[PDB]
Amino acid sequence: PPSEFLDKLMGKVSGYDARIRPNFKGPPVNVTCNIFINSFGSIAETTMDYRVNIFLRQQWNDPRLAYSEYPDDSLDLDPSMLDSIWKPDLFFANEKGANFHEVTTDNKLLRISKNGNVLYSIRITLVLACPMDLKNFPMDVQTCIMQLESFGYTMNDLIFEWDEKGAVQVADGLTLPQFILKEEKDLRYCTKHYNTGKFTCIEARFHLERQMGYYLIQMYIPSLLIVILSWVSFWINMDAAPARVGLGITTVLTMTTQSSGSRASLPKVSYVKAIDIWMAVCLLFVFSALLEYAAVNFIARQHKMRKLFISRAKRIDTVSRVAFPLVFLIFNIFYWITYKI
Amino acid sequence: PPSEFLDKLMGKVSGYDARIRPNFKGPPVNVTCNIFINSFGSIAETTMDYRVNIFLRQQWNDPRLAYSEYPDDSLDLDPSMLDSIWKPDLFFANEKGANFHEVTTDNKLLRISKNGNVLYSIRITLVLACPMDLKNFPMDVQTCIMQLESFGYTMNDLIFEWDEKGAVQVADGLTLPQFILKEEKDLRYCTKHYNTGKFTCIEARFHLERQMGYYLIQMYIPSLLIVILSWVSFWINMDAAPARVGLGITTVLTMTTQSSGSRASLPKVSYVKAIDIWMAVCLLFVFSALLEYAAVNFIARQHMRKLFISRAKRIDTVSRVAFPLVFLIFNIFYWITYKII
Amino acid sequence: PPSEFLDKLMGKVSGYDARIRPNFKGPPVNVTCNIFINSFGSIAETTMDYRVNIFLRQQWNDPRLAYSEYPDDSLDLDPSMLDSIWKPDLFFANEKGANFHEVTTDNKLLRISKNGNVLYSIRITLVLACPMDLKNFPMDVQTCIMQLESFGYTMNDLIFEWDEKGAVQVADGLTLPQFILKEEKDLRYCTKHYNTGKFTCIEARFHLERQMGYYLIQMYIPSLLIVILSWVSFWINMDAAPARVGLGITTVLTMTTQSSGSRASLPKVSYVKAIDIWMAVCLLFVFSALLEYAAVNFIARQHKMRKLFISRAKRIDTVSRVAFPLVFLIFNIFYWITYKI
Amino acid sequence: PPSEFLDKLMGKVSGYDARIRPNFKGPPVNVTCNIFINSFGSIAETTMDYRVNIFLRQQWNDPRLAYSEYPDDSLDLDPSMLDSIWKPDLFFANEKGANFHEVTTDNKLLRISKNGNVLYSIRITLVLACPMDLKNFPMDVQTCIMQLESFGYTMNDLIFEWDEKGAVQVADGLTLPQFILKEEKDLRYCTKHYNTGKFTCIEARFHLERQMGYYLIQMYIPSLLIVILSWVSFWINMDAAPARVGLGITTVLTMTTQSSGSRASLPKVSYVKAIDIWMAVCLLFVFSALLEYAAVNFIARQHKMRKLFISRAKRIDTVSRVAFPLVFLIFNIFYWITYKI
Amino acid sequence: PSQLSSEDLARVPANSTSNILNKLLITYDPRIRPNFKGIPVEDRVNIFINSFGSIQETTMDYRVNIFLRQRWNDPRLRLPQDFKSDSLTVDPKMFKCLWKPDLFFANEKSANFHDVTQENILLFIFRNGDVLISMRLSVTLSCPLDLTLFPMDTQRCKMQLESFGYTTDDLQFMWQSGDPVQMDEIALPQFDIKQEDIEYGNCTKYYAGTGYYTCVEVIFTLRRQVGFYMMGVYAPTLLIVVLSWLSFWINPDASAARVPLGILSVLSLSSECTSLASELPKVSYVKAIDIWLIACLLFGFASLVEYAVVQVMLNSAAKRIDLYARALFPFSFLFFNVIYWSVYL
Ligand SMILES: O=C1C[C@@H]2OCC=C3CN4CC[C@]56c7ccccc7N1[C@H]5[C@H]2[C@H]3C[C@H]46
Ligand SMILES: O=C1C[C@@H]2OCC=C3CN4CC[C@]56c7ccccc7N1[C@H]5[C@H]2[C@H]3C[C@H]46
Ligand SMILES: O=C1C[C@@H]2OCC=C3CN4CC[C@]56c7ccccc7N1[C@H]5[C@H]2[C@H]3C[C@H]46
Ligand SMILES: O=C1C[C@@H]2OCC=C3CN4CC[C@]56c7ccccc7N1[C@H]5[C@H]2[C@H]3C[C@H]46
Ligand SMILES: O=C1C[C@@H]2OCC=C3CN4CC[C@]56c7ccccc7N1[C@H]5[C@H]2[C@H]3C[C@H]46
Ligand SMILES: *[C@@H]1O[C@H](CO)[C@@H](O)[C@H](O)[C@H]1NC(C)=O
Ligand SMILES: *[C@@H]1O[C@H](CO)[C@@H](O)[C@H](O)[C@H]1NC(C)=O
Ligand SMILES: *[C@@H]1O[C@H](CO)[C@@H](O)[C@H](O)[C@H]1NC(C)=O
Ligand SMILES: *[C@@H]1O[C@H](CO)[C@@H](O)[C@H](O)[C@H]1NC(C)=O
Ligand SMILES: *[C@@H]1O[C@H](CO)[C@@H](O)[C@H](O)[C@H]1NC(C)=O
Ligand SMILES: *[C@@H]1O[C@H](CO)[C@@H](O)[C@H](O)[C@H]1NC(C)=O
Repeated sequence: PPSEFLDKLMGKVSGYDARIRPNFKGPPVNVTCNIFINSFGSIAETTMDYRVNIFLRQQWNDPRLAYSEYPDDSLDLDPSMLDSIWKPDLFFANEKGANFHEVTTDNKLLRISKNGNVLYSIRITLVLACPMDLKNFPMDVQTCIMQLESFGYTMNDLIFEWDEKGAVQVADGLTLPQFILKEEKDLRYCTKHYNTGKFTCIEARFHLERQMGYYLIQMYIPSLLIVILSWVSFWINMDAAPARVGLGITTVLTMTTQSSGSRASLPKVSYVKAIDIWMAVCLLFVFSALLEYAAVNFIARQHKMRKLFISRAKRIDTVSRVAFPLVFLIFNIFYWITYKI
Repeated sequence: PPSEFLDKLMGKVSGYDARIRPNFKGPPVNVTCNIFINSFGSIAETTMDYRVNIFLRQQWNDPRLAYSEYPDDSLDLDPSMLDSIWKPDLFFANEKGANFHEVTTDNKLLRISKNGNVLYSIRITLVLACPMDLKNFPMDVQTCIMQLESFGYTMNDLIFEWDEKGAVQVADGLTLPQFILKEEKDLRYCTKHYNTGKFTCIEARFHLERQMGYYLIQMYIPSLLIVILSWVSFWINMDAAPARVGLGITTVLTMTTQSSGSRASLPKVSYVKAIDIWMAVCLLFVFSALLEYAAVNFIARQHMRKLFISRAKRIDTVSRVAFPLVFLIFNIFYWITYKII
Repeated sequence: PPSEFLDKLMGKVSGYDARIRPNFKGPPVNVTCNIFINSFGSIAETTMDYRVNIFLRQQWNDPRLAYSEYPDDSLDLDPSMLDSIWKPDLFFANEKGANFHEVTTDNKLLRISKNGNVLYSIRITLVLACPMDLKNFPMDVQTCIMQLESFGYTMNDLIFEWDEKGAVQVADGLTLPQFILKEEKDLRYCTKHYNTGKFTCIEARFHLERQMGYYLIQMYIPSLLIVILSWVSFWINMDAAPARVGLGITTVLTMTTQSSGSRASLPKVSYVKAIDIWMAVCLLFVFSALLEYAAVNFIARQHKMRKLFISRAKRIDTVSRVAFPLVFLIFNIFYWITYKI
Repeated sequence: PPSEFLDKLMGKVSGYDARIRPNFKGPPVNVTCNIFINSFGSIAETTMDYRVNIFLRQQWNDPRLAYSEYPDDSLDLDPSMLDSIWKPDLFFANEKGANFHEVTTDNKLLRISKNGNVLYSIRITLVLACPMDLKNFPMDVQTCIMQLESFGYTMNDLIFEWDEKGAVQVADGLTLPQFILKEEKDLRYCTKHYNTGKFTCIEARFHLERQMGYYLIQMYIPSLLIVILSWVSFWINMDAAPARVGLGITTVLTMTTQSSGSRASLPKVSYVKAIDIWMAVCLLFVFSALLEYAAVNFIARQHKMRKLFISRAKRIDTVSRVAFPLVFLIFNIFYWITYKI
Repeated sequence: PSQLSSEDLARVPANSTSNILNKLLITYDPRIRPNFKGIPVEDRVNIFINSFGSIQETTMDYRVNIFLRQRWNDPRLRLPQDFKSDSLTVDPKMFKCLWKPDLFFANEKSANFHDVTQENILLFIFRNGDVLISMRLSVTLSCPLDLTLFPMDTQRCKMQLESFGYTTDDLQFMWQSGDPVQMDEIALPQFDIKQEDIEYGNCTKYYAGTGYYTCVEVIFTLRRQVGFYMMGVYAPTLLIVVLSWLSFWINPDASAARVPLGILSVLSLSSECTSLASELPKVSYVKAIDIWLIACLLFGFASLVEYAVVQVMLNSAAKRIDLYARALFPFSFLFFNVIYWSVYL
């Protein structure tokens, strides 16, 4: 009878106390941890958080729970009586909300081996917080942080350690709307220092990269095409005043309605981004071309024999249709090499 | 008095224990499962999940509950004492939140026959994870997975089996806006392999298809009409500079507002979809419609004068048929590689 | 056994009463409080509230919990027996909702020293309300408070006091998408007066500044360039009626697109903000430029004395080339001094 | 000790029963109610409800709790044993959801005086429902209802009364994004009659007024400037067909851009509102400005004594210079006098 | 921790509420229905509706706050002549010792009780064993909406009440003779409820071999007001089409005048349609509003196309096209309106 055997090791006949850690007044207890990510995503920049579903496994030793007469190698414990076994008080430092799972039964499992080793596996969901920097918004690399650290136990009592092999595992076939979760992860020690003492921690880091493919075909390329329509006015005779005025205008309007309407897609950020610099400079080129026609229209009418003022109007257009693509190419090769490389 | 009969079945005097599976140290337990679906919807692209309301029914055999003296076969059990009966530890693998129902009483039912068969029916809501890809967003077919698996039992103790007939049923008159749920469903075995053993699991697949009614009449047909409107310029006399320039630049502005205004109803992703390629090429066609007129305008009055006029007239004659033929070639290649995959 | 020693102190033979405050019928109970902030954000003007996740610590004294026989200096208390110890009835005055954290265990700790000193640390997630003024929305300073009341004890029973060092601490690396949290904080007493009596409270204040780097490059600079484009028409010839009218009416269309496109990215209020005054009068300048040409064209059309109307029409365009920039420069002086000084 | 003294009055020795109302088979008990409002807001038209945070106080006399032997008065009850005393059954008939508060302790308090008076104060949050009428959406007044109702007691057993002074109090410093809370409250009796009998009810009414600042400067003034720009065409030269056609087809395009762009900020209401009349009529004025030009264009062009055609063409423009602004002033007089004053 | 028959001595219940039911609850099994192995029990159900709204087309559901009352007869709860008062009140913390029917809603997604100050549940027991239970709920039923004729559509929402584990042979549900469903004075944002709620007959469920199960059904009918769409969406689109016909009266030589008029009418209709994509519901199929918007775009598109026809015929009279199109474009547009209406009504 496994239920009868556990009552002997745990009942009032035994001297087991659930509020006393193993190896009392002695060496600290080792705890080995494992993480298995099932779900990942829901990354939002408004609240700077992301939701993760994991399997958490803890292993330690307890010399008080040692048996030799029972034939079975391992004994399972009823989840409704889990409060009568000492357990480490693990919790997440950047945790902003968490739940247990009771879909049909309790999703908890505790198993006691013959030599006193205890295995403890639970399935929980978390809402962890990560700070995000969107300065280089399309070409951004973010880092997500997972911390597992104690509540009221110092170095002298409880020490956390990652597993030797297969510490962090992720299920295959996980996709994100915006990011790529890289297969390389970092396992680093953290150790908080306070006035009360020194506390244990372990850290796991993930790296994320954006697709960047959609922003090229949707807002970079159409912005590049519009400023080409700005330069076509230099190949039209200036006697057709409504032609060049009506083309210089409605190109700024096209650029304005390209910047506007993207406000819903772009995240709500109160500082400048990489995309904002591109849209402002592209508006500056289509604006500066309309002033070029005002310089050549006013000079031509100033003349009204030598007739050299008309040739002066030619020199404004001849220079401008070569200098405008050259100064745009200089900015373009300056923009990409300092925001990508 | 059926209530007092349960104490003779299980209790202090009886040897029945809720922590021991039936047929201990013997053959594994056969479990037969059925699923009835009441609701289906809330297909969320951002969080990669969907919601469902189901009825779950499990059947197995317990030899310890056999009786022969009580006259009638059926013997219901009160839901307040459901923890005194051994039950399988079923749980959903891709589960992101679930709950029971207590609208007036507990929505559970347990029935015990004379031979020992146990019937267990519950009603739960699920929020299941369904990864999806929108590489070809308007023409896509998506598969939804619903997995049922054990938590702490291997092949040697617990085996899950689908019902022979009526395994998965859907309530009549069910609808959902975006997709169409096909009647064909697949029932497969996906046994999990771990470092501790093999764990039983069964899955059901649903096939979803999107409707093309709204996208063809809102985003494809109006985009086709604007491109045809840009070909009007090849028939206007080449001396009408304000008419041809004004028509060309307004079609570019009309295309930009069509693309920028339609992003509100599209899903938010970061990779290129099939609808983005259609909008990018359509913008490229009206971009080149105005640019050829600059070649027409610059070739004319460049300086025997009828030789240059005939050179400019042949550009409009050639482009009168080259532009519709090129667009037809792209249009054939677009639908062949997408609608027939 | 530390647990056995605490049973004697909490036993009915000891006569300890949880409802009786320490130092009954004597001097009031003086409590020291500390606050450590883990996360900050979710600032919303729709519901006038923000979220926070803090560590709260309270220290007081109790002469009944004095021991000298036990060698250990401090004795820990399990979270399940927290109802056997008197605790202050602290609560937050301006909170809308709160909850504790139970991710793996209870996130509560209580310690009892030898001289009766009691420490009590918990982890709380809070939603706190704060009124906001958006009359200066592009550049404004907001203040958010935090109050700690006593529910049912007056000044002669319970007094709350801040810690003299390290009262409020904020974890490093916190960021917000809109505001910037300043380093300095204010600690003050805001004790309440009621008809029933006088009740203790303590307060902490945070000052936030909204960085306006995005609003300058997206809303102010593009609005400035559109107004400058309207002054180009004063240099175009007055005979070019389709050129000047087409430029004038399209500039108003561009300005209206800029205003309506930015409407969805601003907080939903009903009073006039500082951004609304700038957008209204920039529309007034481009509207007045179109009426300027109407006076020029109407005067010159009379009697088509012949050079009298042409001189009068030319004199209007001559003075409008310098009147419009100086009026706009005067207004920009008054706008950027009122909202900055 | 007050703990053992209270148990004499309410324990198994005494004949006190919590299921019997005070003054059984006698006059009904009278309850005096007070309400203190902490926070107010979250007013939404899509769900037609609002959220409050209130303090609720009730006073009644229980002769079975009178004591005349304790040296002290005003005994306080622990919230754990709060179900051992009789309390009136109160609920809000407008409630769509409510909860208590457990921020650090239980936010409840009960006090028993010497003569038998009972004081009971709790802190709760409510989601109350109020119908709304947006027929005059920019300038309108709304009334919100807070009802207090007895569940299962008639006038023969329970009677609810408002407090004599300070019945409803609102904390200073409350702000709302779109509404102004009037300082004049109304207290009324709204006793409900049913087939079972009469039931007590007391209500408090709040008046809300919507500010006109944002809508007047963003959607009313720019609409007025646009229709003035449509009247510029009456002063342009008659033969300038491209100038007068463009000024009037862009003005319609400008007007529909503002009307559709501002519609996103509007509440989702399927019937007509006050500004919907304004936007439709002001659109009709721009539509009529372009239509009259064709009457001018067709009359003058006809038949290339032919001087009557030119004379009749100028007569339309001369009349329309004064008829169009005059009829718009009549509309403004009627609109502002029937939706206000 | 309570029992129907437990050993406890308390002298304080003396002809009180607590004194009388303990004599009634002796050898009373709460798991046994009244009239066991005999006549099935019958329930009288009536519903009072407090709040109605939050109708959503994204998830196809709506939230209702109700008062639910059931009545039946229990011969095991006879009230003798010993107790003078007719009715008894059961304390709400102890319903576990009484038999109640297992009612639930078939199309329910989420529901909860109300405990704002006390539990909002009461139970009465009469002299002849009649039991009355009243309670307050907040359910979230599911309503499948069909938005094919979106501007003018009629939706029928459904409410069902079944028994979870009792067949028709044991438990039957009945509507009250008079006033089964009652209404209040509330308003809705978009729809408009009607005071003609048909109490549909009992839709008894038949399952594969388990047996019949009782259910009762009430149907609500909703109608959508067309005031906003007819003036905000329909009337502006009608005016732009008239401006597309405006160029027929302009001289054909005005190439710089008719071209911008014909291309800015297309831009106005294109901007108007795409601005409403963020306001109308998303159903991803063709609605009745979308047919109007695409057919209006064809009329604006065809106005510019015919000008290219008349512009090329002159440089190759040929003004008969403009004379013919003057009485053709309004004449063909009139038939579309007669076709579009009198189909959707
Ligand atoms: O006295 C303290 C305050 C301090 O608060 C910041 C957060 C901390 C994380 N955990 C939570 C409980 C705490 C602790 C344990 C045992 C005695 C005192 C005590 N704390 C907090 C402390 C740190 C360290 C530790
Ligand atoms: O040791 C483990 C870790 C591993 O974690 C991934 C998830 C799993 C699903 N269930 C949950 C509990 C688990 C299990 C049962 C009995 C002993 C060890 C044990 N686990 C997890 C395991 C798999 C398999 C099984
Ligand atoms: O009699 C009262 C009413 C008054 O309500 C406003 C809020 C208050 C904050 N706390 C909550 C309980 C209260 C209090 C304590 C002891 C006796 C009476 C009593 N109250 C409220 C009171 C204030 C002060 C205090
Ligand atoms: O029989 C009824 C139905 C009716 O339902 C509408 C709501 C009401 C508010 N409370 C809730 C319980 C009720 C009541 C009390 C005692 C016996 C019958 C009874 N009710 C409801 C009744 C009203 C009045 C009262
Ligand atoms: O065996 C079953 C399966 C079937 O599932 C579809 C839903 C149903 C609604 N209720 C829920 C429980 C059920 C029932 C009652 C008693 C024995 C078996 C049993 N069920 C379900 C059944 C129907 C009918 C009934
Ligand atoms: C693990 O346990 C051993 C002995 O119990 C001791 O070194 C210490 O407590 C732990 N070691 C580490 C490195 O944590
Ligand atoms: C359960 O099913 C397996 C697979 O057929 C079978 O081998 C086994 O015998 C079954 N269990 C029992 C108890 O018969
Ligand atoms: C603060 O409270 C302590 C606890 O009783 C008391 O001894 C001390 O005198 C108080 N200090 C004051 C009132 O300044
Ligand atoms: C309650 O108030 C009424 C109103 O006059 C009074 O008649 C009645 O006696 C009061 N109740 C008690 C118990 O005094
Ligand atoms: C209670 O009622 C009974 C009759 O039902 C009566 O005989 C008795 O006197 C009453 N009082 C007490 C205290 O029992
Ligand atoms: C319920 O339905 C049954 C048949 O399914 C019918 O006999 C009975 O009369 C119905 N009850 C009503 C309509 O009240």
